[PDB]
Amino acid sequence: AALVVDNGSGMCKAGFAGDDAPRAVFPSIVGRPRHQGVMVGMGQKDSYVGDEAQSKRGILTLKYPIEHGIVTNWDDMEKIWHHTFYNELRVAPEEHPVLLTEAPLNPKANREKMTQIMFETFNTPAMYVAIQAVLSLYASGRTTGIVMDSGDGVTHTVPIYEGYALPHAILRLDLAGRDLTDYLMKILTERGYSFTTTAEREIVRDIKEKLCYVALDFEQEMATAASSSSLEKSYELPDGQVITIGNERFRCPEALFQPSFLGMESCGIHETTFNSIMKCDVDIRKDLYANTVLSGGTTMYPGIADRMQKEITALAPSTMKIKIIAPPERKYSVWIGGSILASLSTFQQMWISKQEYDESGPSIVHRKCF
Amino acid sequence: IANQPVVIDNGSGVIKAGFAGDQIPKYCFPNYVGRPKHVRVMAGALEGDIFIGPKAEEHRGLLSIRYPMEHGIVKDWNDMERIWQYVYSKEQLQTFSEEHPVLLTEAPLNPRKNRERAAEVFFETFNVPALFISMQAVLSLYATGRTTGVVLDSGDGVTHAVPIYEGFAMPHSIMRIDIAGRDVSRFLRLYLRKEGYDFHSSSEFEIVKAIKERACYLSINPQKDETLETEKAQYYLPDGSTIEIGPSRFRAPELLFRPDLIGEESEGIHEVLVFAIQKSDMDLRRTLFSNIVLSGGSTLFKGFGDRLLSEVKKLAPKDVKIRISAPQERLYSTWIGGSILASLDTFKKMWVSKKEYEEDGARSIHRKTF
Amino acid sequence: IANQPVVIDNGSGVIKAGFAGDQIPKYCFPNYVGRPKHVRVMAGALEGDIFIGPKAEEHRGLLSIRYPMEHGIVKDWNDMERIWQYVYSKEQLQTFSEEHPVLLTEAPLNPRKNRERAAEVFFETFNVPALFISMQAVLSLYATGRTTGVVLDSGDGVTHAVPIYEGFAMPHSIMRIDIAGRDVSRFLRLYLRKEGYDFHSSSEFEIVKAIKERACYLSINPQKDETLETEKAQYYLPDGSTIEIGPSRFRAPELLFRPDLIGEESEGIHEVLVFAIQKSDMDLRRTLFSNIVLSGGSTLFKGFGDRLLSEVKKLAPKDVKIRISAPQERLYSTWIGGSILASLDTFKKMWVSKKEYEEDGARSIHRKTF
Amino acid sequence: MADPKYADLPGIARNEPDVY
Ligand SMILES: Nc1ncnc2c1ncn2[C@@H]1O[C@H](COP(=O)(O)OP(=O)(O)OP(=O)(O)O)[C@@H](O)[C@H]1O
Ligand SMILES: Nc1ncnc2c1ncn2[C@@H]1O[C@H](COP(=O)(O)OP(=O)(O)O)[C@@H](O)[C@H]1O
Ligand SMILES: Nc1ncnc2c1ncn2[C@@H]1O[C@H](COP(=O)(O)OP(=O)(O)O)[C@@H](O)[C@H]1O
Repeated sequence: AALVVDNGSGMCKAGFAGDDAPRAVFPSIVGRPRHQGVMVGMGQKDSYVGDEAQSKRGILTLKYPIEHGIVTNWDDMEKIWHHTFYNELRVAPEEHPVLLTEAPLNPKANREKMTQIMFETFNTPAMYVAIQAVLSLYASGRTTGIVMDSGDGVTHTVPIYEGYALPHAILRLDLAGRDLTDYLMKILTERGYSFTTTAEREIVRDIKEKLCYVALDFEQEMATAASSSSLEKSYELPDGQVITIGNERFRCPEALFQPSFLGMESCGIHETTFNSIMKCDVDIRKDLYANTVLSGGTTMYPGIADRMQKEITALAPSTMKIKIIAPPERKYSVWIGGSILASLSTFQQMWISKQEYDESGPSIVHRKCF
Repeated sequence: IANQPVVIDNGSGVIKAGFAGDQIPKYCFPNYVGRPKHVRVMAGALEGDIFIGPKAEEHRGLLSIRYPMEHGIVKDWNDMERIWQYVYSKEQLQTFSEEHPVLLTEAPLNPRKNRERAAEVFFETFNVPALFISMQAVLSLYATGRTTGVVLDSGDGVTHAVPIYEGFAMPHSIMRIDIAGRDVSRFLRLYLRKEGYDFHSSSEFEIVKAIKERACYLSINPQKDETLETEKAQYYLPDGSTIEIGPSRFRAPELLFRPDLIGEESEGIHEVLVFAIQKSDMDLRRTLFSNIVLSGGSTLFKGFGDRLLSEVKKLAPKDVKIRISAPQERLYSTWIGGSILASLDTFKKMWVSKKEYEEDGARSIHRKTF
Repeated sequence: IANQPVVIDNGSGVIKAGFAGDQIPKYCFPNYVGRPKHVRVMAGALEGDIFIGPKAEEHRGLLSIRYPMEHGIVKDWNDMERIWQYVYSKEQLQTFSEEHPVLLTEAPLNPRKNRERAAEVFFETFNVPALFISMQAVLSLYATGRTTGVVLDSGDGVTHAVPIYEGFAMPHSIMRIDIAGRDVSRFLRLYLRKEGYDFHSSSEFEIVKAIKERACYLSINPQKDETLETEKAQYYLPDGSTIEIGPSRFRAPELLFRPDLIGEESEGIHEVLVFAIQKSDMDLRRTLFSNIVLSGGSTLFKGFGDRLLSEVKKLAPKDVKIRISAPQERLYSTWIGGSILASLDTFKKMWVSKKEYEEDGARSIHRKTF
Repeated sequence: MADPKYADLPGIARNEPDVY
């Protein structure tokens, strides 16, 4: 009946309500070609979208519409929604209701503009905007627990206890997968593997997904890298060329735990989660320590849950029992939560309608959200 | 309609409940209504929006707690109606208000308007067959089995001393103060902020009570303890962060003896006990000195009775046998005597029936109590 | 050794210094320690690597600013020692610490450990002959010339109302809340991210303070301003890029009156002013209402004094003469009174001498301040 | 007996010694 559409900054995920996993999965990209006066043969698309842009990557200027969970170009975001509904899902938006997701502490105008596009342009019967962390917690099954959500757009934390979100203890963070990908691309240039153009941005992203892992101890990993060359793995590109890097596997995702490398002057993901828990009430800290949930693609590095356990225990008192909930399906946890929320019978009375939107306007969504 | 009557022992700190002819109250829980601070975004949360008893004790951090009674005087009448409804409801008693007669309790010399409005609640909103209101001192002596006795009690709200002699309560010898356990806990909180560790929220306030219950003692000589340097004992929170209490643990209960510390010139516990014996007649004084009974929670401090003896030795006439008695069950002494009073056959004569209340009104309730 | 004594008006936001008997403090600079983010490659650069005062204000963007003092409680003691050393150095005062006595200032109901550590710094690291710690309320009344009146103050750290009647400060009626200018500036930043124009860096944080100082106002009726739609007035940043502020300008300083917005159940300024008057004895209340003195920078919002009076009219008893007075120099109120107090001949009796500290220790400082 | 709060070793009472 209802459609769930997790508009992620990287991978735009979408499908149906009451499902195990999403059908439509693709990178939210809109590649426009090299505009030269020379002609093109047997016709082509003026602006590609999704997997088509990824396939024909070499030529196209890959521009993401969402930057840090914030929609910059709205015409680009409108084309991706259109690509999700008609091409991938093969179903009109007028029949099915549409669950959407944004990160917490976003601009207030973005929900209003997102909702305006759904009702005016797409003619949706009913829509809703949920917090990503709230859905990630709902996919995991627990009512209680903090959610250290981390995608390519935005890392953020939302502490919740017994089905009561703590909006003032929320802490949004500028560090994310895209900033890690840019950092890996820079340190690759330092060892003679220069990647400037946006076509190579996806190759270094794919290198980041495969090889990189979180260090248990950074100074120890740096010492072993200088001594031995067993850690130095090789990755072959789409092209037959193959490259080898030693230091850059553990050093790339260390930027999460040490933002000083990127030049952000912010708290690391390990202590940002701690600072979120300390901002909550003193009586409900034990359960937040016990249920330290992870979600998103930036939590898919091997050994990240072990590093979070080391750092949070180091920050917190010795008496506390720290525990990180790190499921196998944490990459697609936000969408799974939306599918379970859409499947419930209580959610049928929580939708916005066309008549309610015509009466109120875009400002009705802020009341419905939280 | 003479079913097994209910014994509701009221009080600002704790509210004891149960049936007549029992050894100990089965239903003891703290007297406050808890309502959630935060927003409930996620479904499957703690329903009701009003938390009383063990749910409120379990989920403190969510709830903005507020005490309905201050100094044995209910300020918020809607909150006490909800608590008395919760007492009767299926979560505690599992019985109707229509079946059983009610035994209510109040501190002496309280506002008569509050006693009238209490009766109005039990007769109109609840449909009670018969109500009876009684004193704390008379009930404490019922539990011990005595008739002669000065009852120095110290609850959360009120401290007072009613001198009874062979079943003759002297109303004009009653000495009362509005300085008690809550003010000592509030005074301890103020000291802890001066030490360093700040507590401000209402859920966060009950941690200070738990510190006061556990780690506090009364020094026999306070000037000697001042001149000496303390050891600074530790305490663990529900969070796990350690707190060095210091001299605030011994200086906190000095509010009971020196009420000039809070900045409110009253008599004090020891002076109230002496003044109650002095205001009574000449021949009754020596019997009243021999029978001094203790009750309430703020008599449970370490070295309380030892210091209360020494203060009586300082004030009272020389070469007189002082005996400050104090049963094992001091906290439930008032409830036990009510259960004993309810079980006796004379109880039927003392109460105010619903028919008598409908005919006369408040005047009949004022006549039957005294 | 009785030289012209130094006044050091301590504060979280701003620190003000000079000598006794002066009309206005000559040396007003912000209380923080800027340290450079970027690496210094080229020679002939800014030397020292620890920036305090006008150099730090001039070169914001280079320096990672961090405040040592939060809520009148120094966390980073090494930074405050460097600030006090910078005050005494040739860049500001051009004097030795050994010659002059010191008048330090602190907020009421602070941690006593900070007061001892403050004294240790002045007596041992600096070699001060005599030190004296005083309250902000008592000094503000010295500046005006009065003895009676409540002193409502609101700087960057603390908001506290001290009722003083004819040279008698009542310590048990001193109300305090940690909801001052810094929390308002932090709440304004969070609102500007909701508007769209996000700020994250520490040098970039002081732009929000400049926005808070310039373009903000406290409305009389907040519900009426919520129903009406704002005009979205502009403000130009130090760069040049314009910012449409919107409803974030007026709802930001509402935090001072409504502390539930940030997520911390406290009194608020208007409740603290009433509560301080109500905690005092009956006969002094009407004189305390007639004499209300404002102070600090967070009382300088547009329509603040008008809102304070409306809130006092709502809470306080009817038909009572309310009068909220203030000095012309509200920021320099506490320093001028200290300079007056220092120049008095009695000041010699009040202070803690170096010899007295070496003999007794912390006890003599706790005996002389209060 | 059953219930949360009790005091162990205070004694029932504190009494002054009886002289002749
Ligand atoms: N196996 C992996 N290891 C490390 N990083 C990964 C891995 N897979 C994906 N990523 C990173 O995470 C991103 C995947 O996005 P994700 O599935 O978290 O949803 P999203 O588009 O970030 O939306 P949201 O912000 O709602 O999570 C990629 O852009 C990539 O940089
Ligand atoms: N062991 C203890 N030591 C010190 N104080 C206690 C102890 N137990 C309870 N109290 C205090 O006494 C209060 C409970 O006393 P109680 O007689 O039940 O008051 P009331 O009957 O007026 O509700 C609590 O609020 C608590 O602060
Ligand atoms: N005109 C103004 N309007 C609003 N806020 C101001 C204004 N001027 C200063 N402030 C705020 O108040 C603070 C100054 O108050 P002050 O009492 O000097 O603080 P401190 O606690 O450091 O002594 C500044 O840090 C600033 O944030």
